[PDB]
Amino acid sequence: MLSFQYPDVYRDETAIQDYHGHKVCDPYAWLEDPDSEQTKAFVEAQNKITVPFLEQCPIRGLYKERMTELYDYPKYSCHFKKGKRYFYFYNTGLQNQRVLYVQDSLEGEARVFLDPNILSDDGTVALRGYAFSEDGEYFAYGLSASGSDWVTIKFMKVDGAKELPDVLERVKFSCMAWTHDGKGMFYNAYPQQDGKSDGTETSTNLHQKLYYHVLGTDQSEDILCAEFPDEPKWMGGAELSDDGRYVLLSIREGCDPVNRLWYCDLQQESNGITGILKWVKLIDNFEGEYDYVTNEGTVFTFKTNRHSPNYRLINIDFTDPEESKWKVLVPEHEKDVLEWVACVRSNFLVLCYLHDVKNTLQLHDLATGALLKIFPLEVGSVVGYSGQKKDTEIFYQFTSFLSPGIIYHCDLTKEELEPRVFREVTVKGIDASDYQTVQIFYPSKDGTKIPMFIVHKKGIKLDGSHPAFLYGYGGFNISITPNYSVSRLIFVRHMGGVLAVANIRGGGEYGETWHKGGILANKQNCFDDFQCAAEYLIKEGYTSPKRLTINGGSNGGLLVATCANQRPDLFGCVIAQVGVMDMLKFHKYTIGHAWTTDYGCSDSKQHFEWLIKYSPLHNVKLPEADDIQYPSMLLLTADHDDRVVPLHSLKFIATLQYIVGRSRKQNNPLLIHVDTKAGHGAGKPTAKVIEEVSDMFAFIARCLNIDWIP
Ligand SMILES: *C(=N)[C@@H]1CCCN1C(=O)[C@@H]1CCCN1C(=O)CCCc1ccccc1
Repeated sequence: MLSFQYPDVYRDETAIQDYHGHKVCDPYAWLEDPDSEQTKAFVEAQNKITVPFLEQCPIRGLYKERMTELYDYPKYSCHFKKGKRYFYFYNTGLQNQRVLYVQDSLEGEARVFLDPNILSDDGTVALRGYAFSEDGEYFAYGLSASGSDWVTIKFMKVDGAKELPDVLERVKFSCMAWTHDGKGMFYNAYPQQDGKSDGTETSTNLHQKLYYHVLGTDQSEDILCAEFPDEPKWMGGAELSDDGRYVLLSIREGCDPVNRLWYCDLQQESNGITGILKWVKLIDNFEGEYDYVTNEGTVFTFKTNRHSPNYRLINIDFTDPEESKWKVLVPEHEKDVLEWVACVRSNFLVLCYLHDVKNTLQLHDLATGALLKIFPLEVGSVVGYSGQKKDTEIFYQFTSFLSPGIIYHCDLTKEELEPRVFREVTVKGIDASDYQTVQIFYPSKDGTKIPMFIVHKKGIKLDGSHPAFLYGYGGFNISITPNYSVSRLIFVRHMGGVLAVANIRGGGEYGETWHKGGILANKQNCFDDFQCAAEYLIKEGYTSPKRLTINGGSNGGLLVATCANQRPDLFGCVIAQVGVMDMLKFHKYTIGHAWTTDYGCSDSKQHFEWLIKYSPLHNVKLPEADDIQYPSMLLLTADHDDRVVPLHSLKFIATLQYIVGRSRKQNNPLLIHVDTKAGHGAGKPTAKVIEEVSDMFAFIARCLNIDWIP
């Protein structure tokens, strides 16, 4: 099949680094520089063979057409109320960016409030974060260009939707928190740095600061409120307590679910916000997470993992703050993860649990923690919620594998709490009842039972004959829960595919013990789990190695690239999106230093020994057996991915093409596509989202020779 030749790519054989006595060659180190003519020529040469490979088979156009048609349905988010007005996001179906609407009442005529689509032709300027003032009369919103994590914060007066002059630059990984006096807003910014700050640079992000911006002034007048010059990795995010009296500062270092918690009683400020605040260091270590729910006077309710891997609710009274004095308000469940908690209608708590990777939602009494009400749900996920302390109603959104889902509304002023369907839209073309979702638990190599969701047409024979698409992540305490995907359902209905999602270790599905079972020394458990999932699918007759595709993104990109090196015989096709591929150097770039809490760092001899064993970049190797080759591989990245710098994929693909691509037994393609005006994925315009899934499933169809099923 292979009609093209791989590009010439220079190998710098002098690029040799010593890691604790282990010599490491890095002959594509030069691809780390995004601005060189050499790297630009590399990207161009690579896209030049990938694109015509992707678009040769009629199948791309059929998939694209079907994706365009089926994805074109109305998409609503959760209403939420702010001051006198209700807001929601809505996309008519195929707008690049969803639009923010406003109404003066739940029944009232809605109008456009913020439409990002007018800010660019190609929809590559996207909303990233926002915060209303406490009275709902002012509005701050972050804009990101071309997919970058970099943000510019702008402001509007809600009444009349008037643009204000205030502009905040150098915002990244930022809180947005207005003081209740409506005077201004906390946010984070990074000091100036040499070179570019647009998403194409690789420079490490250090010394994040906390500022306060007084509305109606220039950024240069902003007050510095917290900084950690002795700890360049610390990140301090601010929020105001529900009563406006306290600034709560959550300090993070890395990606672990832990934080310091300092507070500032604003009323104790000598003269308002004029400099570094009088922080009281309530929790001054990184031993646990303390996520503010609400407070009453000095009694502060937090969701925590302190002594509770599945999370619980505690009350810490600032006037009596020793741990031995804390009250357990809602104790830890023996198995179920308490995902998030909100306070609504003064004295209700809304708790969301994860029970075997499905959400439940319950109402509890603030005073006692006692359960008052269960909101019934089908099997799936809660993905949107609104209802704050002063609100007297909630909205929440249910989604699953087979339906776009339902937005519920509940008037909490009623004696009987009847949640009612607020929005529900059907996707005609996909009849949910032709398909089934099953959950099974398969043993991993050490015997640990791993959950897996399988979605497939009803009535199929388990004869190994179906193409399968297996998804995984396995990291960072992230739970992979049911979500609605038109793109994956087209693979099912129109490509005859079986979809599967493996809840491997590293995620949050079973609390912190599940997270710890897939990080640091034990990162190999993630790859073992995911390999064992593929083997389950094969052994039970859902698919066969030659028809199996694996997919994951970012940390999941690492997952699938590692599995390709480790078990090339198990997979027919591998699509790795925005993957971390150089595990020896990831910490050097942008925000990579934050991931060491899951991965370790190559500066440590112990950690190096874990990393070198699975680093995708450092484990590309011809399979020993003559009858075994590497799967077809597609790496997807983009030139403004400042989350996972695209050098990871560039170096990885250069290595694959040289070590494996040049062998005579390698007939499967090893390709990269680097998109432009795009980044990690957040805020990607519909047009690109459609191009992307069309590329992926066309790659799959062509490598596995799957006919379209009309
Ligand atoms: C992808 N999956 C990429 C590469 C590995 C980790 N990662 C992430 O995006 C990572 C997973 C959870 C969030 N995250 C970040 O890198 C967030 C960056 C900002 C941040 C915020 C709070 C604390 C530390 C860092």
